Amino acid sequence: VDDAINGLSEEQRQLRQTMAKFLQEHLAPKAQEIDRSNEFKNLREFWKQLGNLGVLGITAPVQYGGSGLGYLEHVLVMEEISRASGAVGLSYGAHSNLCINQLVRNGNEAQKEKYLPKLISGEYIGALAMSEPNAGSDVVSMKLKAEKKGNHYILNGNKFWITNGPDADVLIVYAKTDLAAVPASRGITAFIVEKGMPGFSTSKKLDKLGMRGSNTCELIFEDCKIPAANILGHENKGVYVLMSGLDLARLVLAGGPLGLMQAVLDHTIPYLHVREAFGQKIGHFQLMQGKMADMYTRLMACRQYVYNVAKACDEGHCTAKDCAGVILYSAECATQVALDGIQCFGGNGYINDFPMGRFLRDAKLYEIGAGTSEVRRLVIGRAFNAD
Amino acid sequence: VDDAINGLSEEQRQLRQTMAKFLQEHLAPKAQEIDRSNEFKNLREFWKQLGNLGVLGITAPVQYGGSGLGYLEHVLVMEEISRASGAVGLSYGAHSNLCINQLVRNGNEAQKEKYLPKLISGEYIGALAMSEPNAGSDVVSMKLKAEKKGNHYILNGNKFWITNGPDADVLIVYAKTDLAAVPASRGITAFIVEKGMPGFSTSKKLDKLGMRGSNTCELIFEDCKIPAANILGHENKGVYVLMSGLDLARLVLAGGPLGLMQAVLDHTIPYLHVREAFGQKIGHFQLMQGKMADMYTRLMACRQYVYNVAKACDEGHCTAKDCAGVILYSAECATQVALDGIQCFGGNGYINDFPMGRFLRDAKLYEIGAGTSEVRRLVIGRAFNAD
Amino acid sequence: VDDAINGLSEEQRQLRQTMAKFLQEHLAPKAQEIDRSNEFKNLREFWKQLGNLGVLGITAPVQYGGSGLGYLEHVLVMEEISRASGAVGLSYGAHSNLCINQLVRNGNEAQKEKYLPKLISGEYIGALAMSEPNAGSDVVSMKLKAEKKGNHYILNGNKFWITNGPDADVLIVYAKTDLAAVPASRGITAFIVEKGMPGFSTSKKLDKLGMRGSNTCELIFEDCKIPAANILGHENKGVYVLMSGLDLARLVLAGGPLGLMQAVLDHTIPYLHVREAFGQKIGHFQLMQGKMADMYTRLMACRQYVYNVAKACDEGHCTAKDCAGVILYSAECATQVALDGIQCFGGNGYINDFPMGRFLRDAKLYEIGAGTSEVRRLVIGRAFNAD
Amino acid sequence: VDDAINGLSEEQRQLRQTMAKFLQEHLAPKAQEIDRSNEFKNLREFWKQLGNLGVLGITAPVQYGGSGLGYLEHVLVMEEISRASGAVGLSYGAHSNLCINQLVRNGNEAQKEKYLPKLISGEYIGALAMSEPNAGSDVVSMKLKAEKKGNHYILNGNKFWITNGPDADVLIVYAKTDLAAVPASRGITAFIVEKGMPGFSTSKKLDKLGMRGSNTCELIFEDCKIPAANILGHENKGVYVLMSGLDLARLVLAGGPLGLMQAVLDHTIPYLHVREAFGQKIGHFQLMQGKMADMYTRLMACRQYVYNVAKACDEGHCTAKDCAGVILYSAECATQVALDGIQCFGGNGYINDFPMGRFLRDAKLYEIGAGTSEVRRLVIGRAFNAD
Ligand SMILES: CCCC(=O)SCCNC(=O)CCNC(=O)[C@H](O)C(C)(C)COP(=O)(O)OP(=O)(O)OC[C@H]1O[C@@H](n2cnc3c(N)ncnc32)[C@H](O)[C@@H]1OP(=O)(O)O
Ligand SMILES: CCCC(=O)SCCNC(=O)CCNC(=O)[C@H](O)C(C)(C)COP(=O)(O)OP(=O)(O)OC[C@H]1O[C@@H](n2cnc3c(N)ncnc32)[C@H](O)[C@@H]1OP(=O)(O)O
Ligand SMILES: CCCC(=O)SCCNC(=O)CCNC(=O)[C@H](O)C(C)(C)COP(=O)(O)OP(=O)(O)OC[C@H]1O[C@@H](n2cnc3c(N)ncnc32)[C@H](O)[C@@H]1OP(=O)(O)O
Ligand SMILES: CCCC(=O)SCCNC(=O)CCNC(=O)[C@H](O)C(C)(C)COP(=O)(O)OP(=O)(O)OC[C@H]1O[C@@H](n2cnc3c(N)ncnc32)[C@H](O)[C@@H]1OP(=O)(O)O
Ligand SMILES: Cc1cc2nc3c(=O)[nH]c(=O)nc-3n(C[C@H](O)[C@H](O)[C@H](O)COP(=O)(O)OP(=O)(O)OC[C@H]3O[C@@H](n4cnc5c(N)ncnc54)[C@H](O)[C@@H]3O)c2cc1C
Ligand SMILES: Cc1cc2nc3c(=O)[nH]c(=O)nc-3n(C[C@H](O)[C@H](O)[C@H](O)COP(=O)(O)OP(=O)(O)OC[C@H]3O[C@@H](n4cnc5c(N)ncnc54)[C@H](O)[C@@H]3O)c2cc1C
Ligand SMILES: Cc1cc2nc3c(=O)[nH]c(=O)nc-3n(C[C@H](O)[C@H](O)[C@H](O)COP(=O)(O)OP(=O)(O)OC[C@H]3O[C@@H](n4cnc5c(N)ncnc54)[C@H](O)[C@@H]3O)c2cc1C
Ligand SMILES: Cc1cc2nc3c(=O)[nH]c(=O)nc-3n(C[C@H](O)[C@H](O)[C@H](O)COP(=O)(O)OP(=O)(O)OC[C@H]3O[C@@H](n4cnc5c(N)ncnc54)[C@H](O)[C@@H]3O)c2cc1C
Repeated sequence: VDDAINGLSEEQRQLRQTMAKFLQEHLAPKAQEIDRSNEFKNLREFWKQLGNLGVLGITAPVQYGGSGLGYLEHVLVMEEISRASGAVGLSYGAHSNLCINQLVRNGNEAQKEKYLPKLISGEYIGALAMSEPNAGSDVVSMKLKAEKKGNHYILNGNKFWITNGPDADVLIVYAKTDLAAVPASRGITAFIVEKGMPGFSTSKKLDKLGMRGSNTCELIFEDCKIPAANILGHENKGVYVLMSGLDLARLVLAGGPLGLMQAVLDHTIPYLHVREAFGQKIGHFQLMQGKMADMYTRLMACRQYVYNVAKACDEGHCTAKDCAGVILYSAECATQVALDGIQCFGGNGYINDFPMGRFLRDAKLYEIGAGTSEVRRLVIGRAFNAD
Repeated sequence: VDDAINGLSEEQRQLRQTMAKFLQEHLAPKAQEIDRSNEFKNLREFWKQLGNLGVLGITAPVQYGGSGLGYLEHVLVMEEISRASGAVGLSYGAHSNLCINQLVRNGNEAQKEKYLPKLISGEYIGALAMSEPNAGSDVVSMKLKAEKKGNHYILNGNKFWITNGPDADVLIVYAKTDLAAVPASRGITAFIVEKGMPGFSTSKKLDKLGMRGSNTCELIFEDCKIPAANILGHENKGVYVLMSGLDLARLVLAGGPLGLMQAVLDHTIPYLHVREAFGQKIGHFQLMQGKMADMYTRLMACRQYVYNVAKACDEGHCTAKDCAGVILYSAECATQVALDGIQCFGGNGYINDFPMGRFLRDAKLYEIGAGTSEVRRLVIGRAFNAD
Repeated sequence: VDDAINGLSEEQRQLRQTMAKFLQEHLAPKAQEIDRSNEFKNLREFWKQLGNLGVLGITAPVQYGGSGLGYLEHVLVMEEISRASGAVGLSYGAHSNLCINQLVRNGNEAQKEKYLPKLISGEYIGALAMSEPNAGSDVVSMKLKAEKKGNHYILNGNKFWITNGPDADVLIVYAKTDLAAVPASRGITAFIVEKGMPGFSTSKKLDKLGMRGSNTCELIFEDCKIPAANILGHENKGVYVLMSGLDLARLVLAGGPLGLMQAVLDHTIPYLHVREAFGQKIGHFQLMQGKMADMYTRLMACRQYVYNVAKACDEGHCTAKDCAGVILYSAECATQVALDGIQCFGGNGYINDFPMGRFLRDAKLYEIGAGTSEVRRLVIGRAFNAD
Repeated sequence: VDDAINGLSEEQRQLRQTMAKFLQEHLAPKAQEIDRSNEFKNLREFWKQLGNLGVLGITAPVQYGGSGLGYLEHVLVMEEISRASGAVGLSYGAHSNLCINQLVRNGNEAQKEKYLPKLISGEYIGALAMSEPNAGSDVVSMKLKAEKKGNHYILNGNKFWITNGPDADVLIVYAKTDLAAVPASRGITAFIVEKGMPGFSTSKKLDKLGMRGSNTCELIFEDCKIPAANILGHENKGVYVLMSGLDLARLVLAGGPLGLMQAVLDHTIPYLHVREAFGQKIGHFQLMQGKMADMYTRLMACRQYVYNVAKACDEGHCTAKDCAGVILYSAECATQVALDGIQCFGGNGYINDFPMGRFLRDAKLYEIGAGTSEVRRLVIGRAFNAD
């Protein structure tokens, strides 16, 4: 259940229960099979249903069918999706915020009018390309070259860790159009890559430890002709978009660990009351009660932090420090919460028949899949040295 | 510098700024001397000045001279007072909540009219008596007998850990009238004693690790004559006012750890830029940046948690489990933040010349004061065994 | 890559390097295959090769083909095998210790001569059957009962969480022979069960999150006619045999967490010296150096702890508190070190191509295997309450 | 009571028993006056008593007045020290390890007969001086210049945080003779200072937060006069001289927090078995049992590590990395163990009538003093990156 402590007003609490019911009747009985087979056969249908329900494009303005609400609604929807299935949560985050937000913020009129109608309804899949095989944290050191020949850009390089790679029809890929600039950041430029262009291909899916079901593969570029009209933002100014969007991406993806540990508690609490030992329920022992108290306090603290930070950005007060800090704290707490939940189940929590094993593997992604904790602490640290 | 992310009204921000301005001029410079001498000669004058500001009865009705504000503003004032001096913060918390807030919720009209105006204007100091030398956590096992004869109650016994003891003019003392009743909880009765009654003798102050300046002494009752009109709550059913006061005292007291963390951050963050090591400022090292990130994230998470829980209580969504959780989390995080703040200073954090040593000793009280930390875990755990 | 701080003798150092060169060509290159297939195809061949080396009966007397060494050599061999493959290490320990030690400490002159030769030689595999589906930590509440049908014992019930179930040829099973005794412990009795006896069978191998490749199943007893000569210990004396072996299995299995915490460091340190970020190797950053230092200090502390506690048990002074404390501390520290070790690889540590995920999944077992992290603290606390 | 599990021989156990029976009724019964007044009335008498037993020369041979034992006996006797009274615990380490052994290991025959026969016999007090206000972490960036005018060096500058300052008769002061050399390590040179030299003076003693009783003040050098024969080591080659005693310091001072943990355990275990709450002793609750288990496991883990490293050091194998790791882990564990011990006492652990707060304030020294944890982590990182 949930409490009104989060300060959720009208049209926000009803959406929570609606998403809960939808994911419990559709997504909840399928998370196990998704994690087992490492694939999601019902991906297109699920995306169509999400587009019809109006959760896709939640942050997009009301011009092409978006909802036009704040980030808090997106945060709670991401939290509920991660609570239902952690693997689908990363894909939803990459689709709704990693791609759509860059299109609605820096995309021009003709640009967003072409892709968003086919992206909000759930037809196209929105992927993002930043990291590279030789640049995980140092995103500004990318080697993807983009030479200019008239009104066409020829990209020749490779990407890695691309969420929803082979399924994405439109991909926001950052390319370094100028490798001779004095600042390394001034050379990168964002381009809208579309499926079906000559010279574009994708590799096989990666076999990850967790998040099994979210497709991820290597991107290959070989003489790919990118039109000049597909540029995002301005030329040689791609850093002012990537750096400004990565904060919102870390902010929205912070709801992931929230829903993960929420599901952890929702699975742990009834088990501690049903399972009995030493003549009584195991949930009455002081150690189990202390663990429950710690997990509940950590979950509530992280949820309130994320919600209060999301409410600030809805009013126009965005900071790079807080967006990284909230997701760092949420992931670092959700890891320990999942460990304690696996511990509370005992031997039964060690087999893959229970979803407790998936919660730990999924919680580890938010520490390395959305920037490492070291980079987050560095971003927070540099925020104080600038005063 | 506090951020607007906390989600406060403009009047609340103005009140916070006014408190910061008032305490910086009158309490912040002499904060170290109060800890060094364990005495506050200007206690009654500072209490009168606070009464002129209306912060003493900030949760009391306006008809008694109070401000009539909610618990959120009370937590704000607590955090602001604890930001300058932790001992004065604890004293204000024991005065405004344990005595003033208790009478407005369970006292009669005459009992309120007699005591509240002087308590709000700073004329009388309030105190609460729950702990005993033989019963610190198990308050139900108190042995203070309160046998009655006619229209007077004959109290006989001693109580320990009484905050603001020697300086309090009106005290709320919980006593046990019927010790032979089968229900151990249904035998307590709250009495409102005052200075001047024959038999009410206070002991000397107690020298403690922190919170120096708060007068704590042992109360001694030897055949005292308490009139039948100074009864708080109902006769032989004082357990309900005792737990109602206990559930709300942990919420307003959470500002103490918040204020201490704010103080240690406002002392550390500037200090890391006016200190040189290896030819550079110590604030530029990645380990110090990680320490700053951890401290800032913990402070922000605890503050948002406490604020969202306090705002929920203003609309009738009160819960003892949430209050115990927030106070436990705030104390546990403030202890670690105070431990880490000393390491940032290096050697300048292990001497009384810097306030970094005082904030650590004061933060330890919140883990053992107003209920033990393990008792909080037990209370939180027992809240799930009834669902 | 180890250091001489352990204080082991020259003979014990030879066994350390002997297994080092053997496991790195026989067990290490196939660890990923065993993990992904969850089936040790060369299980019996590897067991026979280990029996040729004498590491199976390393704690057995030299009369039955053993080695005659102490518990420290067994602990170091277990640590090395767990470093090579944590899944195979658990099976090796649960066979060697939990069979040979239980047989030599409580078996008569005939039972030792009958089973120990082929058990040490590797032809017979051993296992311990104490846990139940309804009793993991509360082993005294077992439901398996035995009834005397003349000079025979008809065992009825089921056993769960047995390592090497379908592979063990000789199994030690505890069965309650009396239920009318006032103490519940006075009814438990130990029996020797061979493979292929009428009424003995295995249901199916279960799948676990970690320790993949170690065969675990459910034991089913359907009117099993165990002879009276197969009783281990004495009549109605199984708990004294069980608790004696329970204290020794915790010390021997402590090398598992030690092995995993050594392997994560042996795989992490050479990785930070290769990958470069921001123009330099990631190993030169302070945030990585601090984590490496913490992991190394934790590993060394746990290793010295286990090695010093092991030496005390060979002299003739063993305690149940230390045996639980060492395994609890080792499991917790190994889990916390693997958590950082996966993060040190960045995105590469989240895929199955690297054994970091396997090391993490195998580390969680020792917190919920061979006892429970909660019950160990209870056993430790009950030691002080008895003094 | 300590057990033989630590790995001590018969002579070492007898030495531990002698220290336990000698420190009582002489030291410990007066650690509360030393803590309250920050003054040792019979410091010189206690030092003379220690000199009669030979603990001051535990590492020095019998030729000069010591006992001729190894560093294991030193780290053992420094655990009994600071156990009865943590205040005087730092003075013994600064006298024996920092001054006596520094002259024994890196001294000539002439200097090995003028000061050491006085220091080992307790007639003189020794101390080391390397830190300064501008260099507390960057020891190679000193500012104290040393100009040569023949056969006498004139020291000019200032130093801070010198242990045993106002009472040491022999002080080893490090000064830079060549402030123009490019390598900072090539300009440092060690010197021997004796009380009563012209230009040398001691400032006011510092009122530290904890460890009150171990004198510490500021050294002022104004046109000093030290003969050339008092140079320790070689001129312009004090790099290896400085960073050789700093390693044995970390190795030997690691027993400091071990004694603090032993003291808080010897004070916590009996108190939990005499204090009753809710009709039962507080030591029987599962939370207090878990706290005792964690404290005991941490103490046993930190104790075996330091002892094994000392055993390895007594044979030729020395490493600064392990010497820093053992003391940093010991301090980090002792802080939490003191926090838990104060938590187990509740209200009584806060007043100054109990040594709970004293042991907490004493434990914080080893984390910031004698080398911060960041310096040790950086040293371990540099040692790992060199290979
Ligand atoms: C959730 C699923 C999807 C994912 O997980 S993908 C996450 C992307 N992958 C990652 O690895 C995380 C990326 N991490 C980072 O980029 C780093 O944190 C970091 C510190 C920004 C690296 O930047 P640096 O190389 O050190 O250079 P820099 O900080 O000076 O930035 C270069 C230019 O960025 C600009 N910038 C930085 N923060 C900004 C902001 N909040 N808004 C707008 N612009 C911003 C900055 O002005 C600078 O401009 P210029 O170079 O001076 O002209
Ligand atoms: C400067 C000011 C700061 C300070 O220093 S204040 C220091 C005083 N703070 C303390 O925490 C004292 C210690 N507190 C405690 O020990 C806890 O209260 C503790 C552990 C729950 C008491 O233990 P128990 O004996 O088990 O009590 P219990 O569970 O049986 O009591 C339940 C009875 O209370 C009653 N109750 C009424 N309103 C309540 C309410 N709003 N919340 C909780 N309980 C409430 C509840 O109905 C129940 O009644 P009944 O006896 O079963 O009939
Ligand atoms: C690959 C993994 C390998 C594995 O085998 S894993 C399975 C390990 N299973 C576990 O359950 C471990 C955790 N549980 C335990 O340790 C015990 O079950 C537990 C809960 C502490 C025992 O508590 P209780 O059930 O209440 O029984 P209890 O403590 O009163 O003891 C009953 C009898 O045991 C006896 N006992 C205990 N330690 C002993 C020793 N070292 N030597 C001889 N006898 C010992 C004790 O004297 C008592 O005797 P009695 O009742 O007077 O007949
Ligand atoms: C003898 C008493 C010791 C004490 O009491 S001090 C504890 C707290 N007080 C302090 O002043 C700070 C403690 N020390 C430090 O923090 C470290 O020295 C510090 C400054 C972080 C290390 O950074 P750096 O300045 O770069 O110095 P460094 O490590 O590169 O060393 C410079 C030269 O020392 C040498 N060195 C280092 N460890 C050594 C060893 N175990 N044995 C012999 N020589 C050693 C190193 O070879 C180097 O010499 P070279 O110039 O390359 O020839
Ligand atoms: C108005 C007021 C003001 C106060 N001000 C102060 C102050 O400023 N400073 C101060 O120090 N104190 C103060 N106190 C006292 C403080 O409230 C008590 O110290 C606190 O409740 C704990 O009490 P105790 O340590 O005496 O209980 P104890 O029972 O002695 O607690 C000792 C230990 O027993 C443990 N314990 C008890 N029951 C259980 C259980 N069921 N399970 C597990 N563990 C258990 C506790 O966790 C604790 O660790 C004040 C009290 C009141 C009423
Ligand atoms: C013989 C001797 C006796 C001593 N006695 C005592 C004693 O009695 N009591 C005591 O408290 N201490 C003692 N010390 C420790 C020493 O005095 C410490 O330096 C003390 O804490 C004084 O600190 P400081 O502020 O001068 O230097 P520091 O402790 O180093 O403080 C400076 C700050 O700069 C930061 N900094 C510097 N470089 C880096 C970096 N690379 N990365 C991150 N941060 C960095 C620090 O970590 C630290 O926060 C003793 C040392 C010696 C050698
Ligand atoms: C040879 C052998 C091999 C095994 N191998 C494996 C293996 O590979 N993997 C595996 O998962 N299991 C294995 N087991 C089973 C393992 O022993 C149990 O999983 C474990 O002891 C407890 O788990 P449970 O869920 O069965 O017990 P439960 O008692 O159901 O544990 C549930 C939770 O209740 C808690 N609890 C119980 N009593 C108390 C109390 N008094 N106070 C506080 N908390 C309490 C426990 O701490 C635990 O957190 C093996 C057993 C044997 C005998
Ligand atoms: C849309 C998109 C989706 C992605 N999806 C996934 C996914 O689903 N799963 C996944 O695993 N990955 C994913 N990635 C990749 C992921 O974002 C990167 O792996 C992440 O930024 C960390 O990169 P790295 O580990 O490769 O960097 P690395 O350099 O490998 O990091 C290794 C270590 O180096 C440390 N380090 C680097 N710089 C510093 C510094 N200055 N100070 C201290 N330490 C440092 C890091 O902190 C880290 O601990 C995705 C990337 C994008 C762009």
